[PDB]
Amino acid sequence: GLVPRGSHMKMIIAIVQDQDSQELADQLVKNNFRATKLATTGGFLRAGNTTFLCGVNDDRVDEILSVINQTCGNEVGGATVFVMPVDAFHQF
Amino acid sequence: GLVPRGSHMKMIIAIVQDQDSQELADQLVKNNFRATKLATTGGFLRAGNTTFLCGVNDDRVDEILSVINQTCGNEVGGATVFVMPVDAFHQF
Amino acid sequence: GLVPRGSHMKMIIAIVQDQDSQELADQLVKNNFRATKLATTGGFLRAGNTTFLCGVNDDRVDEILSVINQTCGNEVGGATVFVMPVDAFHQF
Ligand SMILES: Nc1ncnc2c1ncn2[C@@H]1O[C@@H]2COP(=O)(O)O[C@H]3[C@@H](O)[C@H](n4cnc5c(N)ncnc54)O[C@@H]3COP(=O)(O)O[C@H]2[C@H]1O
Ligand SMILES: Nc1ncnc2c1ncn2[C@@H]1O[C@@H]2COP(=O)(O)O[C@H]3[C@@H](O)[C@H](n4cnc5c(N)ncnc54)O[C@@H]3COP(=O)(O)O[C@H]2[C@H]1O
Ligand SMILES: Nc1ncnc2c1ncn2[C@@H]1O[C@@H]2COP(=O)(O)O[C@H]3[C@@H](O)[C@H](n4cnc5c(N)ncnc54)O[C@@H]3COP(=O)(O)O[C@H]2[C@H]1O
Ligand SMILES: [Ca+2]
Ligand SMILES: [Ca+2]
Ligand SMILES: [Ca+2]
Repeated sequence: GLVPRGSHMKMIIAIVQDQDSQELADQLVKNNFRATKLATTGGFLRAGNTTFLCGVNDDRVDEILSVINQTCGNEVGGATVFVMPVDAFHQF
Repeated sequence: GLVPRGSHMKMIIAIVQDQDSQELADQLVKNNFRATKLATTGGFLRAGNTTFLCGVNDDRVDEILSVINQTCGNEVGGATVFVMPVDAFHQF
Repeated sequence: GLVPRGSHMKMIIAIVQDQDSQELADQLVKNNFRATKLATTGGFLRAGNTTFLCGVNDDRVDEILSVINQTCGNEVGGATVFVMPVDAFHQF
């Protein structure tokens, strides 16, 4: 794919508050992470929030979790993050 | 992560009709499932539909499939569901 | 699930330019692929783009990558694609 032999990619799905999405996007950019943002809404409170999709090399997962924790995360705020396996990664 | 040693999380991606999204969200809440909703659109009919993202413990996958089937699912209606593996789950 | 014993599904997540989303949706339809579309936005340029979710049988992954490459993909344009494992696939 676009990944060198011997490494792996993960997919980060991070659900954060709308009021923090701006700060996270900027800090991901500063740190050379790529991201795609989704305007979403919560099942329980039924209010808008933001979901980021971040494809990242396995080697940098701790690093990106750290960024999410610093910029988002809690009485208020908070971030919910899933790390998911990726079979292949391509750019066309 | 946020998961006890010995268990695993799965990611449920459920594509349902807009007119059923309200009923599913309420029944997931009643049953202590967390969810994130995405306004989406179908590739074929090119009309709005709703996509839910639900992170759930492996032990409760049958339970949540049952909820989706009861609230959504078909001449009309219907639900399309993917169950996907999750490496880790965090809250910050 | 909805998958015959011995095969597997993959989840394709494809991020493409808005101006190409129409052409991809039509070519996926012609080729008997199902798809769900998400209006998204890029982390870096902060402009609208489109994310497709495509559940596909393992046997057809090369085929669908080929469609994405032909319709989207680059001085301009371009497509970013993740192939992800799927545990189960259901329709209700
Ligand atoms: N396992 C999971 N799978 C998929 N998406 C997830 C998820 N956990 C969280 N999300 C998303 O993160 C948002 C904030 O979750 P949080 O747990 O920090 O904060 C939650 C939580 O404190 C509480 N909450 C949610 N469901 C609850 C429940 N059944 N009982 C009591 N409190 C609940 O209300 C707040 C707002 O939740 P809301 O649904 O509106 O919005 C949630 C949801 O969109
Ligand atoms: N493998 C998959 N991967 C990713 N997303 C999936 C998917 N299967 C379904 N979805 C999503 O679920 C929606 C309803 O699918 P359903 O199969 O029940 O009902 C479908 C199906 O009955 C039919 N349909 C879709 N594609 C077809 C095709 N190539 N040939 C004949 N009928 C098709 O039109 C209805 C509307 O489909 P639409 O695309 O507008 O919207 C679809 C799509 O957004
Ligand atoms: N690993 C990944 N994980 C999750 N989503 C991904 C991703 N790679 C790309 N995407 C999505 O695809 C869109 C186009 O990416 P592309 O790499 O072809 O083209 C990129 C790339 O040429 C450049 N770019 C992005 N980040 C950069 C950075 N940190 N430094 C230099 N150039 C960057 O700006 C263009 C626009 O990127 P933008 O973020 O606005 O929008 C991106 C993003 O939404
Ligand atoms: Ca802010
Ligand atoms: Ca209804
Ligand atoms: Ca076009």
